Amino acid sequence: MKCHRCGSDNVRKMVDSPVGDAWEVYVCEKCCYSWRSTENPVVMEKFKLDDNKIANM
Amino acid sequence: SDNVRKMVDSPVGDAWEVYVCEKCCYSWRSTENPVVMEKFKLDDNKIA
Amino acid sequence: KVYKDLREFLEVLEQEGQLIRVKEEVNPEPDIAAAGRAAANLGKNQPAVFFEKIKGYKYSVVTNVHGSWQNHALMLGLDKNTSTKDQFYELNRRWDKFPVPPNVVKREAAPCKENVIDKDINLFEILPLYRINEQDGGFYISKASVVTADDFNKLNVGTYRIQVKDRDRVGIQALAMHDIAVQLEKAEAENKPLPIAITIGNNPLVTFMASTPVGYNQNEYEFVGALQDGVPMDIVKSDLYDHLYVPAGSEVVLEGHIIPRVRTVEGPFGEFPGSYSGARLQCEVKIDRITHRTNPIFENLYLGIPWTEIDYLMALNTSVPLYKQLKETMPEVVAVNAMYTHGIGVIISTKVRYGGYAKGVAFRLLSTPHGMPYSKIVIVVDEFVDPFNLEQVMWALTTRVHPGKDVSIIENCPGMPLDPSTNPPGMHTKMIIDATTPVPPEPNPRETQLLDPPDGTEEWEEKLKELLKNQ
Amino acid sequence: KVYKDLREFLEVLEQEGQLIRVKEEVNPEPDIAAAGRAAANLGKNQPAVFFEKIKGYKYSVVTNVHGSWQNHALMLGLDKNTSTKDQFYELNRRWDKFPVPPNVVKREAAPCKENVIDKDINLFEILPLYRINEQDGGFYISKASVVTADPEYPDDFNKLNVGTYRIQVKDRDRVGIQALAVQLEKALPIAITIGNNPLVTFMASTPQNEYEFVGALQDGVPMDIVKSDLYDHLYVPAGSEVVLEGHIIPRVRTVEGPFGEFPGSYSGARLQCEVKIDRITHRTNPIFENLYLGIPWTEIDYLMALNTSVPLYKQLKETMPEVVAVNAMYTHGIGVIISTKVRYGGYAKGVAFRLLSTPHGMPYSKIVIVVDEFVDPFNLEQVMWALTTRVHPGKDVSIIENCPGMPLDPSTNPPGMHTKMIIDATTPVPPEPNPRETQLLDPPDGTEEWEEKLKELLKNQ
Amino acid sequence: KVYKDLREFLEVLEQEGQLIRVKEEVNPEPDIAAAGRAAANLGKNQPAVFFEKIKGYKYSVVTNVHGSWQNHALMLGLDKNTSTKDQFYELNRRWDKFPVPPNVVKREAAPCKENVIDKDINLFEILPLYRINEQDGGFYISKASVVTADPEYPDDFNKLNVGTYRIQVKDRDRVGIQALAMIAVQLEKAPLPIAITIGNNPLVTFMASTPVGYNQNEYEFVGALQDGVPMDIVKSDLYDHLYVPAGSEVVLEGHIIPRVRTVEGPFGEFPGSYSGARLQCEVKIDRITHRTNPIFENLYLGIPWTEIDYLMALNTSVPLYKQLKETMPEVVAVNAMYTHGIGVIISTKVRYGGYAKGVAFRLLSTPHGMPYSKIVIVVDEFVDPFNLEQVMWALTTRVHPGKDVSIIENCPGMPLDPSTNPPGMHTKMIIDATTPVPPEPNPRETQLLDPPDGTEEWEEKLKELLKN
Ligand code: NA
Ligand code: NA
Ligand code: NA
Ligand SMILES: [Zn+2]
Ligand SMILES: [Zn+2]
Repeated sequence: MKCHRCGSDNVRKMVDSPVGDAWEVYVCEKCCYSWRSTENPVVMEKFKLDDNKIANM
Repeated sequence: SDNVRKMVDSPVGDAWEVYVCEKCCYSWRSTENPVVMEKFKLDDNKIA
Repeated sequence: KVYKDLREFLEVLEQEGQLIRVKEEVNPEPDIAAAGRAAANLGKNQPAVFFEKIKGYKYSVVTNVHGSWQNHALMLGLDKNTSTKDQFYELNRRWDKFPVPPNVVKREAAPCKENVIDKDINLFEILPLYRINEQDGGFYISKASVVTADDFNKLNVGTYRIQVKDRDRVGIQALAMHDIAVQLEKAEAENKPLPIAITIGNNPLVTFMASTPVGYNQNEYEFVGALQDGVPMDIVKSDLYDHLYVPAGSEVVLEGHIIPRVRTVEGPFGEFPGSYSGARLQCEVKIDRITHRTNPIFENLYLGIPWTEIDYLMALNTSVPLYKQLKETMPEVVAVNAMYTHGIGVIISTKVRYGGYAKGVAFRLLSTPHGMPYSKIVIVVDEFVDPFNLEQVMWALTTRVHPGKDVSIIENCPGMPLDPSTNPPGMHTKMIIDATTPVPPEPNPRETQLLDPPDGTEEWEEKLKELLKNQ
Repeated sequence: KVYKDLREFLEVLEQEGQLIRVKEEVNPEPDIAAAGRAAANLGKNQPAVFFEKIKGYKYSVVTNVHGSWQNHALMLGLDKNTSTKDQFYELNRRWDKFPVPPNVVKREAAPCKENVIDKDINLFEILPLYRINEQDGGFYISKASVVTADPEYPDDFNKLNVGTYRIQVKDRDRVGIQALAVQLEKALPIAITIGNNPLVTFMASTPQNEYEFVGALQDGVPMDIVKSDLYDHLYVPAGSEVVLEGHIIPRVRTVEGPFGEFPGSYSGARLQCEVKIDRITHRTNPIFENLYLGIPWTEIDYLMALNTSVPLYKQLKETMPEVVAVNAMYTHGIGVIISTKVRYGGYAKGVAFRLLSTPHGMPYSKIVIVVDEFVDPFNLEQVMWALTTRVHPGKDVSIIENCPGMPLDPSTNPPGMHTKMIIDATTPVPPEPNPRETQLLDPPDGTEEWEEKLKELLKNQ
Repeated sequence: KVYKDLREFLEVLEQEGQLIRVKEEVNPEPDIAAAGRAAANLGKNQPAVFFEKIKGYKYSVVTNVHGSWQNHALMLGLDKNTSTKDQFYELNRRWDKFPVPPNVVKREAAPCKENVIDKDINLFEILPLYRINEQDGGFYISKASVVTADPEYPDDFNKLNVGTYRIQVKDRDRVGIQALAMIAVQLEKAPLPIAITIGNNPLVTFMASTPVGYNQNEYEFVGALQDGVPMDIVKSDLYDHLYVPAGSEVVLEGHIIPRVRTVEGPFGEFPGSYSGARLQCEVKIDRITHRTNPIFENLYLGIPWTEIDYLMALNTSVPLYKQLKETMPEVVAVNAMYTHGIGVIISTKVRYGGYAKGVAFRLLSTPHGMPYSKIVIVVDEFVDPFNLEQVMWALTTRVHPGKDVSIIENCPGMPLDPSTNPPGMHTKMIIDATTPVPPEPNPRETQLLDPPDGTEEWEEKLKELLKN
């Protein structure tokens, strides 16, 4: 599993769904992007991040 | 560039030959003394 | 009407047909966001939407609480069909009416202390967090009142977007908090934390006060007492920090602190002009304790292309103080409508003392602390025109505006980057539009006599409203 | 979704909470006029006001029948909360459904033809006449549909002309009418119907003007008409509350007015024509449907809004398919808001130019705002958003002098000439450079389905 | 008048003293282009120039076929000295006529199928290709009619599309083309077949050059220009859905190469400047059909005026006039002959005060006038918009620059206009040079010197006495 915004492999599971086994929340340690297991995030080309772009911030 | 080719030879008679570059598609006749003005000449950077 | 918490206000909305209850379980994304957008799209009388069950979560969500003129009027304790102009007048009457200090209550009397979480802090175990817009950087808390400071009456309360970074960590733009702007240097220079409180699910007027433009210096609990026509509000000391006081009725209270010398990607997120913001490095807050009411309600806000809820939260909040500033120096001004994109568009209704005076009123607005960098389009109409009735303003534009002389364009004026059409960025080319009737010594190409309303019109307005209340 | 008279529409209004009944007795002045003004002043959901008892009169009055978008939606047979844009689209759809000739019915079947007065005509014994505005020259019939034959084909009820004109009462059986508003040289019969089906009044206030058009407006359902009692070439709606059959008195000009006009001012008093009422035909217990007009918006604005916008939209769409909608609802189209797709850089100004060269847009339209395809041109809050975020006044605002104008605009100088203003409130498109491009907060997936679901839940709660 | 092919028109031009034959052998590179430029430079009665012998080439070349008002008049079958205004009204008459569908003939009857080259396809064995301008990126085909089908209704030979496209010779059987200027809605989802016809009846080229905004690029339109007489077409030798003129000198069947972009350019364009060298599409030539002794009909273009300007003048003026006329019957004439319509002069009666600016607005919202027309001058109904000194009189006596000159920014522009800033965007300029009409006030009324009675009769009489 890789980050949908910066492509990093450093993805950590944030939390499990408090009730039941419905979903999980994943977060990238490199760029702070988070998303849910049940959603299919497609990041717009203009919103993707790169090391060259994070360095500029 | 160096990658040129002979596209055509003159029909009736042997009066000229048409040569062409394979990188920018520029062509010219053998009987021409062409001078590609500086604003027109191109390099690999501009093609990209 | 006075509200001690969010729950009584939701009750009032439900009794008035201004709240829809969603009983079937819904998914966090995109059901809640889509329902907020649809509620905003219903036209008029837009209701708040209450989600009773969200898959995977234990508690409830309410959205679009402020997203209508009906909900706004009910927030002010008036009949839900009170006109926008009349709501503006009520707000102006209450704006400076009373200096009233909030009453401090014991911890045992604050419903926001009913439950305490001290060690294994997990925001997802309390708030049903979801993604508000498709390209947001994460799950956001978009309608929180943040409290920052040794006095509980020199406290600053404001709204800031709160991006969830972890079960215990969150993001914030401390650059937009002056009280934190000064203390952040001294805190980060000693790696000493900076205390902070995040309140969720408040009495509507507290959220309103937290949204008031920071320049007007009305973001204190005392102003809430002013808005309630002199009735104070109850506050309780924070559990962990003795100088931070939070509303007693808040659904959820997040006591925490800014982590020193930490900066990370925050965003993108929606902003009131209707577009995504950029991702920028900002501050992070660790949550040390969570106090909440039994069965907490997550009051969250959707924002998209205007108009959505935030537009109502800012509309008269921007209009009233602009009107007070204009009125102080120019008594002819009747009303000021600055409800369009945080006052980028402004419609002033005024009496024209003499020829050309309308452009003078526009100049005064363009020299106020807020209108000078923000207001880009300023329309001036006659005193009998309702500047909150856009049909009437269109009538004034069509019958009184001569574009050869009544439309003035001025380059190289103070601007604001939030306007994407600026060129150069951050600079404004202002546009003044004089839509008032010519007054001497201005020549009038064709004088006309307006159809003044018949006698007894106001009495009949009240009568017809009473007759409609019986249906 | 089709009405045969005014009473069925009134009952629809009442069942939908859009009609107030004033049971108490009211005085003719200024209570009826002031109540019309107040009803208009309610801003949203404005209902029609029905007075059951007016002092000194025997019958009842109804006002502000069209004075709301809820009333407008119910007139078209739609849900009362249908948006203005959706009403625009529905009206545009029905606009071109030409083959719907009206049905002619017998005299015994016309509710119009129940009671007849052929001697000692007295208008005041049927219509509770009152003064609409203070400086009016007299009592006025401000919402009548006037039927006259066309001189090109006098005896052809398929070529008649129906319209609305202010009718001033000069005597118990004599009224005043605006002459110049062909056969008036050679010689004149005329019919004045009051209390009609709302779509009939809609057709009458549209600059086509036949009963066939009402049939089209009813989605192909034809309306019923009847021959006049004294004039075989004049036909009136069969469900009319009151019908005045009369004629124009030749070589007679009397002072008429002043009276209010839709730009919000009194007109002057001018020499106009007089009509003599030869016969009155009416339903039992008739209802005087009359209209208030003052500073906009009032009922007449709803009578003029969408039947001005739709023709302009069709004309623009013929050559410019990218046009999504036209909002020409402000003072008979002096202000227009066009929602369009921008094919390439600068296209918005081209759309504005096309509108400014149409038969109606050229002399009338003074302020033309152009917005993007996703912006609702009928939602002025969205238009304000477009102006505030998209308009750079240095490049997007064009002021053109020496252009066609219209005298009805008091601010024109020279009078009857315009200085046009075009405001391009669209987002830049290549090859126009963008000072900084932004990604719009596109609506979440499933928004429309959720609109439907929320409406359904609200209706059941 | 009707022409079955280019040779018929060349015969008419020759018998009218409008064609020059160059018997002496000439060189390809300098001579042909210089002769085109010289013929244009003659300024009046410019003839078509026919080169019989070219160094190293078997076949012949013809240029400046359309290059004068005399050649233009002869193309329409009028007297070769007919005025430009009279030619405008003649073309306006013919534009209305019913478009007769083209006549389909069999392969054995088409002169353009006399010879077929299918194996050793080499463009140089037939067309004497040369260099039109010194800085041109190669040898160019500048006056070809390209035939393409439209995939909306692709099996209808009455729905075919014929255009004029810059063709850069790249190889023996490969050329270049600007696909984005044609081949767009059908290319993304893709080879695409193409036919390239050289040496056609002048009305065929005229139709293929009509601005695309009018949708007049069909064979049936030629039937209107020939006064109800259809033209003859044949099926393509390789593609059963493509049809080419029956009497074309040379026909090039081929297709657009998928996923291939090559540097095309530069090429001198009608504004008198070189175009840029951009990445464009390539076309493989698969089969050549041609007439015996084919004549390469090629066009020179430089600083206006040259043949391209005559090919475009009334071709642009008449459709603009008709579009205006549909809703504005007061319009008398439109002269849009200047740089493909960047400058336009409209003559009209003013219905009421301000009407002139309304006519300008209508022009600025037509499909062609909206992106192209930058300077729009409106003149009264008696001013001849083709007489530029009369237009100058109207400007000097009628234009008050304080109110009659309107500058509108952020308007649709034309990329080949070199002064555009930002490039591709226009700041339109409307100039009202009409006399004020009520309700507009007139600062001083004047009584114009109306022409004396009998002026037209005396025009005819003076012409007759001149002929002796
Ligand atoms: Na003024
Ligand atoms: Na623009
Ligand atoms: Na003029
Ligand atoms: Zn990442
Ligand atoms: Zn090369």
